[PDB]
Amino acid sequence: LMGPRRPSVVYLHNAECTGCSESVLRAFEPYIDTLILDTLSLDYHETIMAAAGDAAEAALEQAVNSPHGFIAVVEGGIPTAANGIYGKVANHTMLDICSRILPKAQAVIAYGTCATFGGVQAAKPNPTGAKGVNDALKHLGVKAINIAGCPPNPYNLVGTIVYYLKNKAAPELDSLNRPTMFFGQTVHEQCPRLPHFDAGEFAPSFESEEARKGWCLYELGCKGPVTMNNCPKIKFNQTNWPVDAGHPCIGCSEPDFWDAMTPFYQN
Amino acid sequence: SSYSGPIVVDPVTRIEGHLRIEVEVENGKVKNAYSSSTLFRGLEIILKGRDPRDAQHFTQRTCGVCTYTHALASTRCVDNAVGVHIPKNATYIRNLVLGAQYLHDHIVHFYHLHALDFVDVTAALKADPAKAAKVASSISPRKTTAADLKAVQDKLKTFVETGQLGPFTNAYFLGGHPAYYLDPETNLIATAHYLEALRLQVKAARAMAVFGAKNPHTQFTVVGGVTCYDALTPQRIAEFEALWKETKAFVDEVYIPDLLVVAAAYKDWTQYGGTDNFITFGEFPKDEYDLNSRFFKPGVVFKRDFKNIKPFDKMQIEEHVRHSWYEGAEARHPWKGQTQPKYTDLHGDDRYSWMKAPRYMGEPMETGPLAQVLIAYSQGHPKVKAVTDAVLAKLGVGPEALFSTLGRTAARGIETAVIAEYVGVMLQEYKDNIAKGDNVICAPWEMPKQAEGVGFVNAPRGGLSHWIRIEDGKIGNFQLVVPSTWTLGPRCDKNKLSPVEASLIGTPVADAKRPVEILRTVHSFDPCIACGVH
Ligand code: SF4
Ligand code: SF4
Ligand code: F3S
Ligand SMILES: [Mg+2]
Repeated sequence: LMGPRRPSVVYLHNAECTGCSESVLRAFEPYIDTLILDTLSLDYHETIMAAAGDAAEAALEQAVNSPHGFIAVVEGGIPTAANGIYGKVANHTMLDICSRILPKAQAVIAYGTCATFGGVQAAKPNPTGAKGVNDALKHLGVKAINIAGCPPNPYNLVGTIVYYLKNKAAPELDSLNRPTMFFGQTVHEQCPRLPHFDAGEFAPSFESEEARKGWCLYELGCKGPVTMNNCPKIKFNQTNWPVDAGHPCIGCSEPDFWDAMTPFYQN
Repeated sequence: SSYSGPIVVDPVTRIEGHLRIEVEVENGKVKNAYSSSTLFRGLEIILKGRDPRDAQHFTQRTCGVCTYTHALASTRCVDNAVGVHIPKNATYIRNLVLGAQYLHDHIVHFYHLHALDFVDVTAALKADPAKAAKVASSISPRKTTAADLKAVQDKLKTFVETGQLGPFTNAYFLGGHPAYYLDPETNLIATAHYLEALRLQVKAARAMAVFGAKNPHTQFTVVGGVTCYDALTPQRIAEFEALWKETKAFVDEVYIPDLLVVAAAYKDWTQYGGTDNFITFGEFPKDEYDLNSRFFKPGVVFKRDFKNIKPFDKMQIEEHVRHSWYEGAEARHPWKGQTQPKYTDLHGDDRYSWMKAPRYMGEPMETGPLAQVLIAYSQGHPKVKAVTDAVLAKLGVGPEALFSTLGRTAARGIETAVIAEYVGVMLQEYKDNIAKGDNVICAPWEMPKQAEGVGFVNAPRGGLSHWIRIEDGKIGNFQLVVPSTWTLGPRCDKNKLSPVEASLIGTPVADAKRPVEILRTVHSFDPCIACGVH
C-alpha cells in the first residue's frame, strides 16, 4: 500500500459522522487528488478505499507494520463504556483497535472535536462512555495533535501535516494540544461584527432589521468570544462562515461544547 | 463445485459508517444475509431534556455525508411543533441548499464510493488513450482527446509504479477478477472522471456554503426560517448559480453518460438485488405543511404494484427492536419511541444490529432514489418520466429492469439529473420572489410548553423523519427514523428480511475471497450507518 517515497497515512474511523472525512475532501490548493497522489500515501481509509473485509484488514496491518513508519489521522471519539462494545470494526472494539495501532504511529493527529475531546456522542449523558483520543489513551502515552472543530477547517489539517513533514515535529501547541498557528485567536476577535459588539449593537431576533443589517449575534447566543478557531480568516469552502451567514457560532472547536455552549441561542 | 459456506464483509468500506454484512452461500449463490450495524452513539438519548432549538445542531451530526439533511429535518420538525409557517424565501433557500446536497452526494457516491466495484483502475494503464478518447467523445457532447486521457494515464502510471497503491491496496480487481468486465479504455475513461469528480465535488459542496455558511455541517437554519440575509443579494445568488451550472454540466455530460456506459456493460446486474416494497416522503415543498405540494410527492407501494400507489400515513410507521440490540421486543411509533440499548453480541438472542427495524403496515420498505423515482414516475411526474424513459431506451431494457441493483444505480443518476434541472427552476422562482419586493427570510414564533411535531425530508438515501414530543418546553422525546434505518436495518418481530437482506438473496459470488458482487448490491443502496443508527 506503501513503502518508498510518500509518507504513509492510516486514517481511522471511530464513533463519527464522517463529516471530518468529508471536510478533507474539500481540500483546496492543494486539492485532495494532489494530496493522495503526490503528497501522501493514503494507506487505509474506510470511506474511499477499494478493499473491504479481510482484504481491508490486511491493508491496515500491512500499513501499520511498515518499517517505513506511518502517521495516524483519527476521526471520531472512542466509546469506552461496557468494555468498548458500542463501537466495533472487524469485530474488534474501537478502543482495542486504537490501543494497538496508535502507540505504533510516528505521530497521531486527532481530527475533529469528537476525536480531540469526545464530541457529540460524549455529550450528556454519554451513554457510550465516548472519550477523545488523548483522554482514552493517556495510559499508553499517546499524545495526538488535536485539530478541533465539527468539522475542523481542512486548511488546518493540511497545514499541520505539511508542517510535520517539513520540520519532523509538531508545531507549537496550546494547552488543549491544538496548533497555535490556527487556534491562537478567538473567532470573535476576528469577526467583522466586532464593531457592533463594541457599540452594544445586537440583533434581538433573526427576523429583526438589526439582523438584516448585520448587527452582532451575541444576544442570539454567539459563542465567538469563547471559541478558538480561524473561521473568519480562512472561511469555509473559500466563501463563507457561520456569522457571515447570519448565524451565531456554536463553539464547535471547544471541548465539551455540546454541554458548555448550550442552550445555543442564549448567552 | 462453487463456494458453499459463510462470507463476512466487515468492514464494508466505501459507505458511511460501520457495517458488517454476513451471508450464507450455497453453490456460489447467496441463500441468506444479515445486515449488522456495529456502532451506536445514542443521539436520541442525549437530546432528552434539552432546548428544542438545539436539536438541529446535535442531529446534524448524525451524519456529515448527508450533511444538512438532519438539520433540515429537525428544523422542519420544530417548525411544525411550534406551528410556524416560514416565509417563502426560507423555503426557497432551504430547498436550494438541499438540491445542491443531492448533486454533491450522488456524484461522490457514484465515483468515489460505488465505481471501484465496477472499474479496474489498474487496467486503465493498458488502455489505448486515442481509442478511449473516441469512446468518451461518442457518449457525451463534451469532447475528450487522446492527450487528455494520456495525462491521466501518465499520472496513474507514476502512482502505481511507486508500489504505494494507497486506496487501491488489495483492491478486489488487482490481478484481474472474473466479475470485472470493463475493457481498458472504459476503465481509463471512468478513472479519469473519478479523478475529475474529486475536484468537481469541491464546487458542488461550495454551492451549499454560499447560502449555508459552510460544508460540511451548514449553519443557516433557525426555527421560523433562515438567517442568511446575504443570500438575498445578487452577488451570492450569482455565485450559487455559477456553481450549480458547472455542477449540472458535470452531471449531464460526465456522470450520466458514464453511468449508462457502465450499466450497458453490466446488464446482467438487472437480475440481482431487487426488492418488493417502496416508501418515499416527497421533497421540495411549496407548502411546508402539505407533502403533496412537493415537487416529488410522497407515496407507498407494496409488492411492486405501482398502479396502486397508497397514500403515506405517518401513523403506520413502527420501529422494531426484536432483532436489534435494544431492550425487549416491542415495536414503537416514533412519537412513542424508545432507545434503550442492550447489547447481546452477534446473534445473541437473535439480535445482530444497532439499527432498529422500521416497518410500514408491518412491511419492510426500500427508500431512496429508486423509491423516489419509481413512485414519481407512477404519479405521472413529467421530468422523471422523460429521463427514465430516455435511460431505459438507451440501455435497451424494459421497466422491470429497474427492480435490481443496476436499476437502483440508474435511479440515483435519474434523480440527480432531474434535481439538477429543478434547482434552476427553484432558483428562478426565488429570484422572481425577491423581485416582487419580498425580502423576508425568518418569521417569529413562540415555544409551546406541550406539543408534538414531525419533520419530513426526502434525503439522498430516502425518507427521513424527525419526531418530537415537547414537555415543559423541553425535549420530552426526540426520535430519528432515517432512510438507511428502513433499508439496512435488521429483521423485525415478524422475522421479515429488510430490503438489503432480501436483495442479497441470489447474489452470485465468483470468488468468495473477493466478494465484489455483495458490495455491488450493498453499495447500490448507498448505506449510511451513522444515519441508520444515530
Ligand atoms: S467532529 Fe463533528 S463533523 Fe467530525 S466526526 Fe465528530 S460530529 Fe462529525
Ligand atoms: S457576531 Fe459573535 S463573533 Fe461576531 S462580534 Fe458578535 S459575538 Fe463576536
Ligand atoms: S460553530 Fe464552529 S465552524 Fe467556526 S464559527 Fe464557530 S468555531
Ligand atoms: Mg431512531
